[PDB]
Amino acid sequence: MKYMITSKGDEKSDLLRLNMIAGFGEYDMEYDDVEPEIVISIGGDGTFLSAFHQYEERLDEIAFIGIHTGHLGFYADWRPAEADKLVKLLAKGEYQKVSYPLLKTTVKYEATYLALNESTVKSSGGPFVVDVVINDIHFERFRGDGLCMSTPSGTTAYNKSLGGALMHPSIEAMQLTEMASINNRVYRTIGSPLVFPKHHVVSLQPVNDKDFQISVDHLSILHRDVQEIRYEVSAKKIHFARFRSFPFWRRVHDSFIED
Amino acid sequence: MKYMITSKGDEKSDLLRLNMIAGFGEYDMEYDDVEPEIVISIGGDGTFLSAFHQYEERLDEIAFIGIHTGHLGFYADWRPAEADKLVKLLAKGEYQKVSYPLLKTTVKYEATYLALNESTVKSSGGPFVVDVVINDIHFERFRGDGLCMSTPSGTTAYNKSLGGALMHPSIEAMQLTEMASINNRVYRTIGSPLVFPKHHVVSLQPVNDKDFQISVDHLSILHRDVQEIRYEVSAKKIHFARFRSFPFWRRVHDSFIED
Amino acid sequence: MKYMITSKGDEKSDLLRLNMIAGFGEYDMEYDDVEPEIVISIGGDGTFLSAFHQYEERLDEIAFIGIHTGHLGFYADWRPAEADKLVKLLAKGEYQKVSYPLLKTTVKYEATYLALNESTVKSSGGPFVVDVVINDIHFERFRGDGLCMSTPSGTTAYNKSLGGALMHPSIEAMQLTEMASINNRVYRTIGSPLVFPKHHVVSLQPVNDKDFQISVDHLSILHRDVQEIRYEVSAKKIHFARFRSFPFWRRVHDSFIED
Amino acid sequence: MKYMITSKGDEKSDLLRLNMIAGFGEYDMEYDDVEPEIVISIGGDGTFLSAFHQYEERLDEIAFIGIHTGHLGFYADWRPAEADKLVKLLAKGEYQKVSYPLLKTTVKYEATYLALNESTVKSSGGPFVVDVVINDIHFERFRGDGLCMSTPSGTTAYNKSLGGALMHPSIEAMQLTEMASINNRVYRTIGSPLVFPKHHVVSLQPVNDKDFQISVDHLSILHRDVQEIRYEVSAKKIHFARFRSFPFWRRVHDSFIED
Ligand SMILES: CN(CC#Cc1nc2c(N)ncnc2n1[C@@H]1O[C@H](CO)[C@@H](O)[C@H]1O)C[C@H]1O[C@@H](n2cnc3c(N)ncnc32)[C@H](O)[C@@H]1O
Ligand SMILES: CN(CC#Cc1nc2c(N)ncnc2n1[C@@H]1O[C@H](CO)[C@@H](O)[C@H]1O)C[C@H]1O[C@@H](n2cnc3c(N)ncnc32)[C@H](O)[C@@H]1O
Ligand SMILES: CN(CC#Cc1nc2c(N)ncnc2n1[C@@H]1O[C@H](CO)[C@@H](O)[C@H]1O)C[C@H]1O[C@@H](n2cnc3c(N)ncnc32)[C@H](O)[C@@H]1O
Ligand SMILES: CN(CC#Cc1nc2c(N)ncnc2n1[C@@H]1O[C@H](CO)[C@@H](O)[C@H]1O)C[C@H]1O[C@@H](n2cnc3c(N)ncnc32)[C@H](O)[C@@H]1O
Repeated sequence: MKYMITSKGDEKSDLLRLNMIAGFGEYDMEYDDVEPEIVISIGGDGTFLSAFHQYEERLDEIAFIGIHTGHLGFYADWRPAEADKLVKLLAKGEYQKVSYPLLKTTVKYEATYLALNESTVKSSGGPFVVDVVINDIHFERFRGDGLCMSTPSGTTAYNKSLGGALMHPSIEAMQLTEMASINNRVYRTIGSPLVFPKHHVVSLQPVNDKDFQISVDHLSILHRDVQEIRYEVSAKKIHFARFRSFPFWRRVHDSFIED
Repeated sequence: MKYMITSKGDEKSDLLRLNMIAGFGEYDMEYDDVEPEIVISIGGDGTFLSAFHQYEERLDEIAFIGIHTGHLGFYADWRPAEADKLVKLLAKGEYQKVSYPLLKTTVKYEATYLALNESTVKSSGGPFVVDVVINDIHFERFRGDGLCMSTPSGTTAYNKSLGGALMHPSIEAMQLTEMASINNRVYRTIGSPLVFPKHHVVSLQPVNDKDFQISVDHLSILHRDVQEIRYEVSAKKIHFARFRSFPFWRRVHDSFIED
Repeated sequence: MKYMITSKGDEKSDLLRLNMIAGFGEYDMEYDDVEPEIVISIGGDGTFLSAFHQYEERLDEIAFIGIHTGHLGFYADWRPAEADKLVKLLAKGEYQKVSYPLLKTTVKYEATYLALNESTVKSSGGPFVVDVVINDIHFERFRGDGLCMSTPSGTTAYNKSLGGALMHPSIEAMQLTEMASINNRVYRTIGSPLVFPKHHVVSLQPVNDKDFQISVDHLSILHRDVQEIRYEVSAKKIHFARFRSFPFWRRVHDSFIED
Repeated sequence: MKYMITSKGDEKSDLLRLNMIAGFGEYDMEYDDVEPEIVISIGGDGTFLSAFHQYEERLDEIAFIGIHTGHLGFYADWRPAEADKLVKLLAKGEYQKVSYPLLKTTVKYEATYLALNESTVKSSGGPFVVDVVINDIHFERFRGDGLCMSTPSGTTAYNKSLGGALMHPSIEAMQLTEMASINNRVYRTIGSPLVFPKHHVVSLQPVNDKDFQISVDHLSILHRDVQEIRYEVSAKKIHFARFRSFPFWRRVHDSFIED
């Protein structure tokens, strides 16, 4: 079927990509990087994140597969030595598809973004102060370095370093964590991470400065004259092609405990 | 309809209970503490926790209501001055019912328990060492003070003090948090809180000592010759009688930010 | 004696400053903002921080006094209504002097800085990776948002929001805290805050990118072609003019617990 | 000189102890476990902790040496294969002595205790509530699982698992850390670890229940009718016999980062 392969760009990944293309030539597989039905990422989690955003407008028609030649490879569930077995199983097809929830970010002044890991907000230089509104209800005034809204699969990423909880991706939710919040007699935040279900809307509203540095996964953009930053669980989902059992908690164990 | 009222036992609660019973006498409401359809708790969260466990074998036939004369009152959404308005609205009925997930705890040597807040495990004196098995997969060996498995509505309770995240109760899940885990070159745990969906089973298995102090909400029991402690989201749910809008996040805001 | 008064610049502080100058005119007090022996700061902790850096080259000849018209005022131990009593006590003199330790920061490419609160390091855009060398011994490779080295009196400031401990200022030391460190199977940091005594030298050395954003208290400067960032307890100390008992732990209690 | 050797009691330690005694027989070294000038501990940190408390009334006349046959061995700076080299260097003598600060705990109803790692307080069953008084000044009312007061060398032990900072042992100080404190609209603690210098006195005073479980390093004792628990840096110090350079931060690196 229609497929494409992205590469980290280094020697090991560029070479591995060519061998898989040569192997796919022995089957009824057409290379097409415009409308691929299967996107193969060869590299690290950053490479996989690039492949996702490269095709984030055809997520309902694409199944992703990660091969890690990098260092950690959380979204990758294939080693380079297993590449030929992956080519054959992919050709036969009839695999299983697994879907992870995604995060929608809306910035009004309006631009929308889609995240696989998380979306964070910081100030453009001065102090960061925003009012946190949950479902039109004012919840807190946050003063600190910033805030991080994570997907379930993103909870093992930036969310984890901020003290957030690790969520199983079958839970359609988003998690808000704090970055170095000020808490004294005058300033007060919840402190704890917050896990929101589907259809809950978290809105960040400026207090004084209206310029923020907003990141969505890898890319980070300076936004000016911001009136509102809106977070919610996206209706879109990323789809993985799973050819064997690799449970999320074993993936967590192998990445943080021992492998 | 059939109802009963439990009281913290102090003067303000005992007196308030009598006035509500007298007010219910003016309607078609029968007092029955054997098969009540509505259980009213007058006191704090501990009193409400006692009322829940007093009727934990008729949860599918009971709607709970909390009136706080105590200090914090997280499960209570009524002030004592609103008691007469609650009597009338309760008599007319046709309110809305809201369900929160519960935690099932199984201790094999077999006894099962039901928690509204959380269930924790500690050692009976010596060091606490357990293997954490998730869905038959060994995830980690925990060494520390203990572990805490919380319900969604329990995340604002002991779970919060342990650094856990606050979850909305519409999310059918349980959250495992650590108590002072040892982490060095030799010993290693995930550190982060873990949020598990329905049908996931977390099993604690002893390494040396087999005696543990197991708590379920308020009650704490010493268990001997323990072979396994099993956690999972219960199939049973607690039902609340809601007569107005009191969102969970506003309940959180009023309890931790300001009220 | 020779004195000067700095002001937050708002109406309440500008007016209060003029009244104190008028009151000092009734004594043998000469206003001199070139070589003052007593520097009075009227405003918040940011105003006091500005006054300190304005005279950081005459710290051995200056005693500082803080009057808070702002919001929190941690370095201030005088309310505006007590200003006239402060003028009289200051004129009579013979007060007690109290010294807090300071932090020295050296940036080699060489520039040195002096901090009253803390000095932090972040990346200039890309990922932040530095080797942490303690007394010429390689301790760890840090990957994350950045690092924060705090003075004792600065431990209640940025250091506190990063999970650091609060130290009494009689302890000549500095405290290093982490900002969102990456910790997995591959990357590993100590996690815990580190408290270093006098004459211990903490050195940050770049791994790839050599451009860092270095902050010293309020000011934040972009440094290019950095070869080393060096932290150590300074030999210089800030001196306060104390006219009554205001213990550090009561100052902490009033700022975070209740006042 | 006069010496004694304590052993973990297992086969490897019991055998290693006999070989060192046989080696010491070739020098002018007299075995004496009543008034030893040098105490050698063969085992883990628990064995070393037992040796310290076994001779805590002759600390000014004893230098300690740790040999680790156990798992981690933080207070040990000798491997079993280096035992013969240790015997020779010990016989020649003229080594360097290094002193670490200790913690004094006073329990009034009066009994005093000496700690090398830490002293902790928990409740005897019910909820733990104590008023924290610092230098006769009421600082906070603590509600939670308990409190932990650590020595400098103990900061890498229980103190570390509670989020406390790691302090260099040249700093004569003690560090108080919290165990799962309750913090809401009504209950409030500092949250942060507190580092106290010499001559500062931290006093815990009961609010309702007067029975506490008090631990000093390994031993844990139930105390009844407690009126006050008093913490302060002890005037006594533990002395180590150091035969080479093993800096504290390298000891920390080897125990937590990699070795
Ligand atoms: C460019 N990065 C690609 C990625 C990823 C990644 N995704 C996961 C994941 N889902 N689960 C587990 N590990 C993951 N990694 C792994 O992140 C580690 C370093 O990035 C590598 O080990 C990846 O293998 C962007 C990511 O940088 C993260 N980040 C940004 N600052 C961070 C910070 N201070 N602390 C923690 N994360 C941070 C942030 O999540 C951002 O999206
Ligand atoms: C007897 N207690 C009744 C309750 C409750 C309660 N439930 C909630 C909730 N769901 N959300 C928000 N607050 C809650 N409280 C509020 O807990 C506070 C003190 O107990 C009061 O302010 C209650 O009002 C049992 C509970 O003690 C808790 N606990 C046990 N040690 C705890 C600890 N070290 N730290 C934190 N919690 C602890 C534990 O949860 C146990 O179930
Ligand atoms: C411009 N600021 C002036 C100051 C100060 C100050 N010093 C103390 C202190 N010693 N003890 C107790 N409170 C203090 N404040 C109080 O800080 C609060 C907000 O700044 C106000 O309530 C001050 O009253 C610079 C300071 O911003 C701090 N900062 C920068 N980001 C921070 C962050 N994310 N989290 C926490 N602190 C941060 C950082 O320390 C920096 O030096
Ligand atoms: C019986 N123990 C002997 C000791 C020690 C020890 N001392 C240090 C040290 N100074 N620095 C670094 N590691 C150390 N260990 C190492 O502690 C680890 C396990 O005990 C082993 O790896 C030791 O090698 C008593 C100690 O148990 C500790 N403890 C009690 N519960 C604890 C907890 N939940 N979390 C953390 N510590 C705890 C507590 O400190 C108590 O004194």
